Amino acid sequence: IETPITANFREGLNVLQYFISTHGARKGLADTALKTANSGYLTRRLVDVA
Amino acid sequence: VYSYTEKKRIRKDFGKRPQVLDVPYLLSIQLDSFQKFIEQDPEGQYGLEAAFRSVFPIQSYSGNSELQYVSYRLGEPVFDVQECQIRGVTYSAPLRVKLRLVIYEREAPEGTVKDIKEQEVYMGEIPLMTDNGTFVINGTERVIVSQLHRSPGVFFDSDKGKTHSSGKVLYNARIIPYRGSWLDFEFDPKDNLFVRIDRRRKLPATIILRALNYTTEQILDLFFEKVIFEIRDNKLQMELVPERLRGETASFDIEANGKVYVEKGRRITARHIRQLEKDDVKLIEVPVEYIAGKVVAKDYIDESTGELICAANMELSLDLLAKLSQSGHKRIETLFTNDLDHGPYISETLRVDPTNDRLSALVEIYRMMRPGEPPTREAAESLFENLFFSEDRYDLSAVGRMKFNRSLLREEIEGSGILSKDDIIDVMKKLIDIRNGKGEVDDIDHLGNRRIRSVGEMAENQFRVGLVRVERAVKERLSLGDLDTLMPQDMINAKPISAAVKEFFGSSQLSQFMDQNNPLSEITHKRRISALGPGGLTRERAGFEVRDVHPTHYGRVCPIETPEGPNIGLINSLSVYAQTNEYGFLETPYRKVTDGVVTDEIHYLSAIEEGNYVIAQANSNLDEEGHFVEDLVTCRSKGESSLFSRDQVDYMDVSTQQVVSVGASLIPFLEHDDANRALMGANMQRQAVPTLRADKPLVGTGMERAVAVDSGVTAVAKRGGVVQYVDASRIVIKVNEDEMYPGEAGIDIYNLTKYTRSNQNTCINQMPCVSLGEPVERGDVLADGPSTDLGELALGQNMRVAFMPWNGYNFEDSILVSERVVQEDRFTTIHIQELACVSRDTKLGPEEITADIPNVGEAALSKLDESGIVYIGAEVTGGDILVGKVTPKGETQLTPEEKLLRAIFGEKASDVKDSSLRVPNGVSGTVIDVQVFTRDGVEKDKRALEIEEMQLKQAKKDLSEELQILEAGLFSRIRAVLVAGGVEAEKLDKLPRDRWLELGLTDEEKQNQLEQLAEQYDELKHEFEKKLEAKRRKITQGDDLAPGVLKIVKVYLAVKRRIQPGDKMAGRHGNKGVISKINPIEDMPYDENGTPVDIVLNPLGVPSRMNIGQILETHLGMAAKGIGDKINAMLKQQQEVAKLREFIQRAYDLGADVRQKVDLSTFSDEEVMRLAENLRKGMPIATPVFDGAKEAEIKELLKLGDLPTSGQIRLYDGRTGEQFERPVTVGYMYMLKLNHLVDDKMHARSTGSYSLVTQQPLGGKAQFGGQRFGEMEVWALEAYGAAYTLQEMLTVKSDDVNGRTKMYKNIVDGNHQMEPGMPESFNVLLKEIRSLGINIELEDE
Amino acid sequence: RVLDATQLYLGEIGYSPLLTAEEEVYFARRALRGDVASRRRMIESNLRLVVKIARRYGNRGLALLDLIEEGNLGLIRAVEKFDPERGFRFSTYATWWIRQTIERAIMNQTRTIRLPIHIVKELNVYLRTARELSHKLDHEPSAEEIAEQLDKPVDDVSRMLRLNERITSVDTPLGGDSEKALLDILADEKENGPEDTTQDDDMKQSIVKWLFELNAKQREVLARRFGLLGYEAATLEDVGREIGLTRERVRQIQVEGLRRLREILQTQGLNIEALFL
Amino acid sequence: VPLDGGRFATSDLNDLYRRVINRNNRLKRLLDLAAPDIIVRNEKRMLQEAVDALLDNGRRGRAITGSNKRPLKSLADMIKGKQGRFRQNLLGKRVDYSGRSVITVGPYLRLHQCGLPKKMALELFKPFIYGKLELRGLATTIKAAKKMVEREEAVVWDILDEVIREHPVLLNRAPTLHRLGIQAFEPVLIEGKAIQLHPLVCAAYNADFDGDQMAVHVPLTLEAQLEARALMMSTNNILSPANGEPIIVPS
DNA sequence: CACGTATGCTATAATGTGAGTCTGACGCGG
DNA sequence: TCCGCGTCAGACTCGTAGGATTATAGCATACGTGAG
RNA sequence: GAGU
Ligand SMILES: Nc1ccn([C@@H]2O[C@H](COP(=O)(O)OP(=O)(O)OP(=O)(O)O)[C@@H](O)[C@H]2O)c(=O)n1
Ligand SMILES: [Mg+2]
Repeated sequence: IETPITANFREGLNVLQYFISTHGARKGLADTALKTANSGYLTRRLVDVA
Repeated sequence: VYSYTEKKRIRKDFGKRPQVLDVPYLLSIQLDSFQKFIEQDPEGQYGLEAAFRSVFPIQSYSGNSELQYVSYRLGEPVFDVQECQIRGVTYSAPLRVKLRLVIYEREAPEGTVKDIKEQEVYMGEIPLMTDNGTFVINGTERVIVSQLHRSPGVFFDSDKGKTHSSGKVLYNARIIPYRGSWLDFEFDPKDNLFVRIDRRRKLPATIILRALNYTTEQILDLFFEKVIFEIRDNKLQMELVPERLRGETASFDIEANGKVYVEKGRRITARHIRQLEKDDVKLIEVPVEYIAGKVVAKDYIDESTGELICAANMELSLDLLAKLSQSGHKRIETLFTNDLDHGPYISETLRVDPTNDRLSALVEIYRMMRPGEPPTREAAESLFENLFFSEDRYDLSAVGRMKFNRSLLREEIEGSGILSKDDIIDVMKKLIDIRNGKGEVDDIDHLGNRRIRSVGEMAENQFRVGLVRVERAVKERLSLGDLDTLMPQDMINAKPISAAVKEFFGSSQLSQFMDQNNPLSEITHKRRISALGPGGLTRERAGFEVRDVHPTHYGRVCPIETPEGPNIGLINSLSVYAQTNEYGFLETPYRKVTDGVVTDEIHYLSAIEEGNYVIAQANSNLDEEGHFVEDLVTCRSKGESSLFSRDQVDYMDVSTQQVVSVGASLIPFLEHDDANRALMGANMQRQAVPTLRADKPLVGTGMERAVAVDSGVTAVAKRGGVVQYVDASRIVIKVNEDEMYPGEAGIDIYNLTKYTRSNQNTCINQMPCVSLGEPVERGDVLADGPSTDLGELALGQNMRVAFMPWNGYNFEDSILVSERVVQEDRFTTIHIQELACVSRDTKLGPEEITADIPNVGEAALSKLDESGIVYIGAEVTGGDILVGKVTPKGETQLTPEEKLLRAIFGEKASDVKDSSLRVPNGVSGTVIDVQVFTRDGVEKDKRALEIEEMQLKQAKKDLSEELQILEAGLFSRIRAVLVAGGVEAEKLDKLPRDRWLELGLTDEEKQNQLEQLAEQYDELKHEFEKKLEAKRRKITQGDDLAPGVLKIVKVYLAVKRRIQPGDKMAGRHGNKGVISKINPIEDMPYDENGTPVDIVLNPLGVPSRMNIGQILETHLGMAAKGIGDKINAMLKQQQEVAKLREFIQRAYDLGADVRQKVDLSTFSDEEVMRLAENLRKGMPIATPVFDGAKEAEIKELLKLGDLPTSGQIRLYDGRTGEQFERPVTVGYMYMLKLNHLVDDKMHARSTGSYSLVTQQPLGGKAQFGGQRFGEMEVWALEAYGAAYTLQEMLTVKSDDVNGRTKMYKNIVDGNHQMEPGMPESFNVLLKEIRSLGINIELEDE
Repeated sequence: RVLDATQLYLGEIGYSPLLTAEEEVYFARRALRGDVASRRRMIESNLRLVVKIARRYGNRGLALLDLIEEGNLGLIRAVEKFDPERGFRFSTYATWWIRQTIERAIMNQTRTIRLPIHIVKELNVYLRTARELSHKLDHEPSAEEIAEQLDKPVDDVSRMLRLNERITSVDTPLGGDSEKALLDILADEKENGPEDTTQDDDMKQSIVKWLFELNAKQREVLARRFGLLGYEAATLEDVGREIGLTRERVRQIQVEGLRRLREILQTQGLNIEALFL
Repeated sequence: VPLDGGRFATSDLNDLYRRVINRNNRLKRLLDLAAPDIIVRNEKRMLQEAVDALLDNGRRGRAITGSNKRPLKSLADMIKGKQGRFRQNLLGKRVDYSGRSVITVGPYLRLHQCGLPKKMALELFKPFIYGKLELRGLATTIKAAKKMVEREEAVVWDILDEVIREHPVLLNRAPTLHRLGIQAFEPVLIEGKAIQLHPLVCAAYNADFDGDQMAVHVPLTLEAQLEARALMMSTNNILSPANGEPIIVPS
């Protein structure tokens, strides 16, 4: 994102900085649910081969 | 100006931004939507009216007979919600519909003068929504969740690469109706326009125009701009339009008049263009060579022969030009196609098009959908017309037509549901415009293109399906039967419609058990939006783009509330102020800014409307009753945010809260919390189990009260007035004359729901808030629901918390709790569990519910009474029998041992088994209630009969007290009317009230009032009779159960669960923990004052977590309690009302720029001491979301409590007595006990039952299951050495049948030897491969 | 790319001749006399009729093709038992046969547990009655309400509606997603847990030791009656076949063996301990 | 099989076998009847469709939908998928003498120990109790031993304490990414329902006590006990098998 | 002989069908 | 080489619920086994 | 629907 969050958690984000934070946060969480699968699928391909 | 229930306890507000609009009804969506479905509208096609007019009138295939719809009516519900929940039936109203069978003569042309038969037929019961927003389906409370789908209309999208490593952007249009086949247009790498009907095989786009009767020349005139070529004398000339060239390179020397403008081989800039245009250039001489390649527009023929020299859309040559000249044509219309802006797409698509005329095109379309089947002309016209041009099979809907027309830049919103020939061409035009470079692609994730379908739309659709199934049956029977004997009801079946609707409200994915852990869980569940289920996305289909936060989500959807799971991003909580537009798009309130001054005029803007205006931020500073303080205001438009001047500003955010959803709004210092942690915080608040004592939150936001009231779990006063009678069961209020209607008796009765089972087997208990003889207004809380304090929402319990390590007892989020928490029964929770015992009828014979049970101790039978049912109040533990049941065991061929054993004790107890319902193992509770459902013909149990005696007499008492309080209240009014113009005070009281039918006065308005009160008295007199007969009938009524089932006994256990190691606890900043140890009071860190801390949480689970909200909550919580401790001290010493008033006013009016004013004074002394008594257990404070308390305000509040500004205190170790070496942060964190109790998690198994085919042990604690030893877990043993441990796990522990028993015997024999075998799964695998016809043999050594 | 079994077959039927009245008469007379071609042409020409009724008989049990084939069986019997001497048309007579064979097949094949036509026909009347009740009673028919209308036994109505209960798939995963199939919930019931099987082992082993703990003439009479040591479980009177040959002395000695064994269970530590069991 | 409700429940293979038999027998009939060839052909197509559905449904085009609309599970489907029989019932399984519960800290423990709830351990070591009970002659037989455990008699606790002595138990956490996701410990009987885990091994399990749970498994044979104590013991698996640096370290 | 189950015949003429779509990455075959 | 088709899609946990959905003619002789 |  081109606009960074200037504030910190002690300061408190404003509505716009918090809404902008959301994107990164949720992509992180979705990444753990969905990508774990490809990581894990690689473990399993490796194990079968060796 | 504060309400009565707020006078009892006021929350201090640190908010500074005045709320111009209050939080709306939160369960608006469910109620409005379903209300539209059942709502009787003559015109406005909504729910049923629409459904009937859409399908009906249904006319026969012969055309003699037709069935037409008149009107419908819902019968009143057979059973109330209560009886439905107990009995396990759907709460529904019978649907009775008036229908008219009209018949035509075949001999007369269309003579309707034969037979008109009109009757009211039953078509199903429709489930009704409760006033709360729920449906009771088979005695279970369920909520149907709104859906989010792609809006009907048009969408222009584009594969951004994907296909062809060429990397070509292929543009496409998709026309999506509400009902019908999809119409796709798409480009090919070679720039040929294609049509996919119903995403079938590809066809050239021009073919569809031929089907709509377009000649070749007409098609070209539609997409292409024409160019005129005049052939004068011998030189070639063409009619020039000054711009057309524009950004082209001049291929010839362009000479105008006599003078050369362009140089040959140079690019024509803006100067050349304006020079040519101003000179008025209309002819330019050109070389003959330039036309080689130009496309002719029309058919040009030789006027002499009358044969076609060149067909339309044909590439010209030097020789065709020559032939054209000599024939006698000195004007040639050619197509304009200059790459770049004007592409020849349709020109090239016509050359790919194999079809010629209309018929040839219709045949090819027909052959695509129905490949093989020979064409007929009638068939191809019928099919094509029935695709997109039939009113019955195609319907864009109002929203489809509206979004369609706006996408094609029309003026008119409303129009036909069927596609016009002009529609299709306009869509193709826009597609091609987008390919050229003028015009843009629509965004699918944009909320302007995602529409909301709540309940009523969805009930409507299922109901239409039911009608369609019926239409086939009806039309079929109208044609076959004689018309005159046959009435309409023998043709209609109710079972199809009932089945369609039953499947929606019961089988559907969106119909789910209400999440009833707590009020917030319920309210948030009912405002859920799901992109999943039918007509939506799938988890497989769902990408990464849809899931992420879209810019338009601002003010409409919560960015921070979504399941952390596979459903991440598909399920969305609605924002606070968000609402559905008439078409079903989401919209958000905004304050209109006029001439720089910010009005209170409020406009709800849709996703698409929002893009157009510049909207200032809510935090933007307004200047005292006019414009913005600051010159450059921070605003957002075109979906992006920056500084603007004041004159540019159009609008502003209504509240700072409108971005956030309900659940996240309840998080105090959200502003200081990481969005991830905050998400799980809002998610865990829904998991909070209500404790025995519902404790308010010290650090709140203000949404607390809104949520408790709107949830419906609280009893709220409609009429108000003074409370006549409180009871732990009921509240009767006497209404005030100003709201009290003069017709019916003005006494409201709210019956409170006592200790009832939830869907999650939590406890639902309503307690009375108000005292006897308390004055109340409309919208005051009369009784608290389960997790609500005086009107506010109370999900858990606030506690003295200290952040510091203990001896590893708070290692990784592990929680150290004081024994005092357990003693005070805080986080003690009530679980009401419902166990059923079913008496079925088997092939051998009916099962008996006698106390007479073979082989049972007197200890066990002590607790069962005559019928075989446990007593009310009886404490029970695992293995105790609750309802005794025995099953007929026919052909009981015993093993010789059993013959001997049954001979020894002589306890033959006959041919009967033991199938008794007994308490599940390890669960232990008190029986609170028992219910018996019997069939109608079967003779009642003695216990069932005494239950009905109680219900009958209790019913009689209830109704009797109704008529008595209503008659007393009614004559109390007649007494006041009679005094009006007839003083008889003492004289009227002496004669009996029963002989007051004679009493009147002179004929005025007051005599008419006496008549109203007398007609009501008698109305109530008969009403009481028919009510009592209804009650008596329902109590005697025998219930229709499942086939096979003779009777059912439901036992309700009340379990008190204590907090204990393993139990899961969390805060509201997503901060979880499992309790590790309960520390003795002596051991816990204590203050200088000697007061021990309740909970010891680990410091190290904060800076990494980046939820700083919990620390601010703790500092403010201590400050809140600081002031509560001062008020507690002043109340203990009585002191002066004047002095308390002083301190409390200085306290409420502390904050730097506090919005909330509290001019204490007006409070009467009695109101002030009731208020202080509530403020004593800590002054409750509200920190709005994004407009919360500042650090400096919290430190200022701490100084008012004489607590430290650091909010760190000196602590002493309970064990040693020595001080901790540095100050520790202590304060009050509001904590929640989640549903995840170790009591219902801990599971262990040695040996148990085994699976049917695979012979492996079952899964799950309910089935007494072994833990699954998965591939992952196997590999671990493989990495190690552990070969015997692995084989064990594969063989004697799972399948190996012989092996497991043999090794069990060895382990009791103490041999610890395996003796392995063959896992039964493998034997099956072999059989399954041989079933495929593959010989798979074991080859021996 | 015509791959579909159905569309291929319907293509083949369309490619047939349509028969007239005089043509039906000529072929029908030849057909009954036993013409090969006449039978084939009458069948092939009237396949369209099967389909028209077969298309209006779907979504009830079998598939369109399935109903089309069984319907064709009706056509064959129709051609076999057609009377061309009667002036009345073939289409009219065939319709009966096609509907008969389709319905009969739909009543048998559809239901996994095969239900007899006798019960199915009774069921029909119960359900038709339920429909008329439902139209007037806004609620649904009770078993007793249906029984009242047909003047029949409540128990008989209940047995019938129980047989209506259609079968649940074991292999189908239930929890909305394909999570756990019903198979893996449902345990092998006939099969005892190893705990229960081992308990029987302990009892059976103790008995052998208990037979060599009493009297020689007390374990011989007691064991061979119950069929513990012997081959057949005899009665007090039947123990006379061996050597006992008594009725009173067998009954005194049977109970004498059990009385001394009751004290052997009171001393080892069972009796009332193993009475609950 | 009959469900409790009186209803029956069956495999979809039964529906596919019934398809095949009906059409095959109808083909026998139409051959006995000398049917015209168009109809014979239709029946032969339908027969091949039914067998192909029975072997592998969905490969030959549109799979045959049963009752819900879901395609019938065919023979090949029971072998093939991850869910088939290979991955589900054969390369990993459900296991006896297995339990689970929430984990919580045991900072008092030494590295080779773990807190095992009393009631959990009672159940997992049931055969081992039965065995010692009969060798002490406290239990006359197995059913009496079972009833003594059911009654949870005071002498039974003393016997259970004696069995668990020097007997290793496997703790497992999902997901098991590497071998240290299973470790053996000597159990310590504890009052309460939560498993107590040694902090230093929390690293290998990636165990944080905010509600995580663990599987417990009992190595039965002498060989399995020895492989647990020697190879899989916490103390003996200090270094990561991935890199030289150890995993079991304070944090 | 009754009971349970099955194969039989009915005669106005009627004779052509009919869900859900959009995942994405890779590796061969036509 | 351009492009339709088929093959995968991480591991364990618990909780559910619905049984729901549906229609079919009626009656006489024939075929076959079981009970008294 | 939730659990990691
Ligand atoms: N969907 C999930 C969630 C969690 N886990 C496992 O559970 C662990 C803990 O998950 P979580 O509690 O969400 O993360 P922590 O790192 O403990 O952070 P916190 O609890 O503070 O949020 C992860 O490391 C992972 O091994 C998983 O496999 N799949
Ligand atoms: Mg965790």
